Amino acid sequence: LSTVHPASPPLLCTREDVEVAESPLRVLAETPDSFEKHIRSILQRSVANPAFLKASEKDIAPPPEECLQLLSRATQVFREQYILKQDLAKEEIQRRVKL
Amino acid sequence: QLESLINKWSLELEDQERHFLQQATQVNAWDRTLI
Amino acid sequence: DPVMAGIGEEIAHFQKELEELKARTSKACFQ
Repeated sequence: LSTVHPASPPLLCTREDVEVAESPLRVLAETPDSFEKHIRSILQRSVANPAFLKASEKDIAPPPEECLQLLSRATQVFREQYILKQDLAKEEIQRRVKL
Repeated sequence: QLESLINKWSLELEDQERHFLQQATQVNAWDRTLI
Repeated sequence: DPVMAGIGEEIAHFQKELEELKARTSKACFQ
């Protein structure tokens, strides 16, 4: 990444709407990135799985138990840091497109 | 072997992350048009 | 071996969750 991104403010969409004459969206025209940056905030990872070097054609085969814990560590990080945030981004785009 | 499933599932989730960003770019264009 | 079986069933479950995620994203016709 070309930039060290700090973490964004907490979720600009815990708003209840109020009608008098004007659209609540006028404030979101002032910055061209506004909604895409809110989705890019919801997608912001705080743990990831490292890229693993392949095992060699001279390595010892590990115990199955190490391989189960390495798998569960990896699938937990995918469930908590990717899948959950992508369904939250989907509900946000569903709410925005409806409005 | 397991390494080559985990490294693959990372890239196949970062691909869906890139799809959700482009969907947000497309909504932003209709958002302004309706303002 | 049962550890070598549970590893197979989580690999089958998690890739099913990833394909049912892709099948929940590709059906999101936002227009």
